[PDB]
Amino acid sequence: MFSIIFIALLILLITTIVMFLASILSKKALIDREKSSPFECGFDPLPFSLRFFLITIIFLIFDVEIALILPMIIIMKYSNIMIWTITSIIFILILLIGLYHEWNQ
Amino acid sequence: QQTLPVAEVAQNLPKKGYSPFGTKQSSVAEWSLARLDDLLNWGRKGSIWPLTFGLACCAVEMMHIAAPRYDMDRYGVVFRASPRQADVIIVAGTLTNKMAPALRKVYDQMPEPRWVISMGSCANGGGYYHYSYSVVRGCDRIIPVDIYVPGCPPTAEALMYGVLQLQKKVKRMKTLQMWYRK
Amino acid sequence: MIQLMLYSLIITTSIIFLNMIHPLALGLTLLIQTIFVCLLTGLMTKSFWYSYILFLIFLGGMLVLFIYVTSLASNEMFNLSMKLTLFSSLILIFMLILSFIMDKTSSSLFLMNNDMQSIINMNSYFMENSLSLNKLYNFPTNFITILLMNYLLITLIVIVKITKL
Amino acid sequence: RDAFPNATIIRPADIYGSEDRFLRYYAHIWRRQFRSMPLWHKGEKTVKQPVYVSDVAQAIINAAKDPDSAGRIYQAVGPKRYQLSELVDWFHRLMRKDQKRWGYMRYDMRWDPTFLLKAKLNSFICPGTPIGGLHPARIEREAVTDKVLTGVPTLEDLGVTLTTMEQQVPWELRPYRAALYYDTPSPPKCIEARDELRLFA
Amino acid sequence: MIMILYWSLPMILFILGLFCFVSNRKHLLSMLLSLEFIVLMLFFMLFIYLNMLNYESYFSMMFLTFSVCEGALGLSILVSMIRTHGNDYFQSFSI
Amino acid sequence: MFYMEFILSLIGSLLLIICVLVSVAFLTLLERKVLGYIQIRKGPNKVGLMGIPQPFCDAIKLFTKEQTYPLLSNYLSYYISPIFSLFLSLFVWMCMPFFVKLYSFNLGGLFFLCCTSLGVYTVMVAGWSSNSNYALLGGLRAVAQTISYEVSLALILLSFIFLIGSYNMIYFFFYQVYMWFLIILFPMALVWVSISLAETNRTPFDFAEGESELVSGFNVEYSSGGFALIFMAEYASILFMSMLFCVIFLGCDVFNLLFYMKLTFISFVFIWVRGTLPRFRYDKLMYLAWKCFLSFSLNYLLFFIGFKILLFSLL
Ligand code: SF4
Repeated sequence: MFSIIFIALLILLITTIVMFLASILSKKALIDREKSSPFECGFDPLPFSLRFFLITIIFLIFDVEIALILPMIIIMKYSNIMIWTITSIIFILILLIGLYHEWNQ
Repeated sequence: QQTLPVAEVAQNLPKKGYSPFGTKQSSVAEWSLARLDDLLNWGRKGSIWPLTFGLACCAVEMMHIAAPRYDMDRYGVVFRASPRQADVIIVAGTLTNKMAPALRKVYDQMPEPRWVISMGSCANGGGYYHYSYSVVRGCDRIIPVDIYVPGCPPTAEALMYGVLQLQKKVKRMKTLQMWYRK
Repeated sequence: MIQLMLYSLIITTSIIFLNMIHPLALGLTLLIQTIFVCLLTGLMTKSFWYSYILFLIFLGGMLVLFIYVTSLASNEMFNLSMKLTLFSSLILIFMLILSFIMDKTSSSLFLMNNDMQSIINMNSYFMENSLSLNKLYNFPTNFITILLMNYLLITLIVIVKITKL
Repeated sequence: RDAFPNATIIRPADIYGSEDRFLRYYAHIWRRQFRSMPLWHKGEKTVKQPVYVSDVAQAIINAAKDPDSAGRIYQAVGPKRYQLSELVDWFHRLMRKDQKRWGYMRYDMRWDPTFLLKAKLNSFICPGTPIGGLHPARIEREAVTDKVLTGVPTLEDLGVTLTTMEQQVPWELRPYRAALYYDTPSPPKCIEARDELRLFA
Repeated sequence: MIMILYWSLPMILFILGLFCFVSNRKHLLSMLLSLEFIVLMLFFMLFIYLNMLNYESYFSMMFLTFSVCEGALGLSILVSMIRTHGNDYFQSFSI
Repeated sequence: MFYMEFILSLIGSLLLIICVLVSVAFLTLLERKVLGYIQIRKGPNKVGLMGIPQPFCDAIKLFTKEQTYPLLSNYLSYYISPIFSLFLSLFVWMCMPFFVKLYSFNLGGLFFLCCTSLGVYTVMVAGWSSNSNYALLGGLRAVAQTISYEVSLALILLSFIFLIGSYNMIYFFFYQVYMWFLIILFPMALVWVSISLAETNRTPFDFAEGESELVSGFNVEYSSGGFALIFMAEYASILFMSMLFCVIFLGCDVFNLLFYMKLTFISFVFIWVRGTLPRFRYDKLMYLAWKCFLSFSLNYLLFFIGFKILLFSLL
């Protein structure tokens, strides 16, 4: 993992050096009032959305749920088979029943 | 004009070469800046990205250089919708009085170097609505124009001839030599 | 040594987290703190499973809600100060040279890694991330993870009711 | 004037506007030093009378059209005198730098050799124009106060109405404003003749 | 001693995050972000505890599930005042 | 600990980064060329010889143009998105299955899910700091589709990990010594193509970063080097998805030249679906990511739970 830190810091250093040299190599012109303006098509110029927030919340709940589906590949050769099967079938079946119930309602 | 050279005369003429400056520079620093400017102009003329600015009928011919017969993509030319990512704006259509601040703002948000192609008689000189109450008399009063393509709907060979003339202008750009002489 | 570097980075990001006030900037400080916390909890452990779990759950899974809410909360940009950057760099170089002049054997953690264990340890040779995750899927502790999945579904039911949709 | 005898000499004091070397030079990051602007004698000693670029362009045209301006020196200065400290504080009030979380501080330039070392290194390493115009000639120009000469004509003799500073400058410094921290500006005080004589005593 | 050299830093940063949680110079979003900062420090200290034991590190995703549900609960409490208190309630320095 | 391991790991990682970047440039050339041949028209030509240095013409132009900003006062947050985007696109390649050892990633799928979970973060800072309503809309739409198929991608790769029995990417090689996984996982092949064109913004999932409904989603204010780094990061994501399709479904075959021929073929397939399909909608893409692909993921995960239990009794 210590080599991963060194190579990630080297990628970050190389990208910042490339962008700094690109900013030096960029052609410096006179800065303007209208050039700095945010682009709206043509003529010059959002509230909170709850639907996207519950999309993020559904993503979070399913992400923490996936983080419990993640370990059981390793445990299948090192656990009780009946307990592992009962928990896996119950886990994915309650997930499917909840998904279908939230679809129907 | 000049008479184009007869082949008896032109066989005695040497080859022009790629560089408009020539390789006969005196100083080694001047020669190095000349070749760096040649490489920079080759990179700039090797890919100009025009902006999707189609105001009126001329733009129906503008898509006809996108079309498979003429094929602008093998000239470095590919359309970009955002004005930041684009090099060129092709004024292809009729600039009106309500269209003037939109065109000026879109041109001002474009980053420099900025070459402008006026496509069609409404773009340069006003054209067929030159005496109208709500048509700007050419776009040269608002946006500074480098290439002016003449035809009312320019054929697409003539628009691409304007594109090649813009590429010859970009190849003739002198920046580092001017910096050495500034 | 690199554990002390992560100590210094967490101290520096925590004091700049205390200093700043812009909400997306605190969100950025949290997302760059979570990486160092993940690595530093990876230094004590046998294998990097729980650092990955904390990574997907906290940073990529949960804090994107915080980044979205703090992005739509603040209209303005960051006011970057070179004074705070210089102070953070000065305390960072001071704490790295303090870790240079300090014995790293006494400052290392007593928690055993996978290679810090005994060679005659039978359980370490079997399978990476096997015996630690075993009690999740065995009797009688499987009822907790069944209750956890039910808890996450019930959490979603709570969240739909309280936001009123 | 030795070569061309009938040559009109307009003498601008310091010209402000958009894309200038005055407001952009006092608006740049490279001019400041850790959110604090160094000024010579804290900006209190020097009194400057800046002029707009449209006013001096109208003065150039009014000298070109009217042929009584042959060989006459025209002092191109603004309507009112201001000292540099009040000008810089008014500029930072316009850019919303007056908030307490920004940490605006005005201090003496002669105590800070690091700023002059930075200006010399900026004049060294830049191949083209230096960034922000922080050459030492601009430093000595901001050190020199604007002195008008009596008996020598001013642009009001050329028939141009000089634009006041408070009308034009907030429009120039409107895009230069900082982002507001998550936690109208006052106009600056002009310096009269007797107050300038008291300050220079 | 053992407390001074080992696990002293999560205590200090936990008290710093607690003081950022309750200071009157901050706002509600800063309270929630400092709350997840002390969640991260709690994970750090809990993992230092759980790694004295060999194979009980599986509890780390239980506390993670509960505290992440707490964080989503706090965000959904805080954004439920958008349609009632307006969009300016995030800058409130007092409750 | 032996220092030539560190030296050769550093040399191999830097050589991988350099070859990935030049392959990104030639992938932009390949996409502009054969994407033209999707229609009747020709690809790039007339620059250099037969259009080969056209991406270098792009690189000289994009590194010279004026670095414009969405606002004039404070724009350091505008810089940090292409840096982290190219950093993640060059950092995700460290979990490639190398048979000669470069990094012993025993958990490579989790590393891939981590870098994909930062993809939402770099596109969110891309959207917000560009100060435009089009930029915020494109950033929110890209974050929406990428977290919508993040859960689906995690479940699909989680179903694939049940086949090899571990999280080690090189274990895809030993279970493909007799046949490829394209035979056994062909609906998973179509679903994985729909996944890999969703995390990386391509034409079938292009409501995030299209030129029709928005002018550009989050590259609208990015130009003159930042757009170059973003473009290189996105094409490196395309190259990574082509490699990851070629490891899981097609046999890993890391040494053989046929593996890299198949990687170029899956890049050709990515440009082939670039020219064919239209673009989905927001409502239909929420229908696709959370109902159809999620139901298929959980169902066929149940199928491999039953199959891995059935083979465990027989073996
Ligand atoms: S110049 Fe002619 S073809 Fe073009 S917009 Fe005008 S009328 Fe139409």
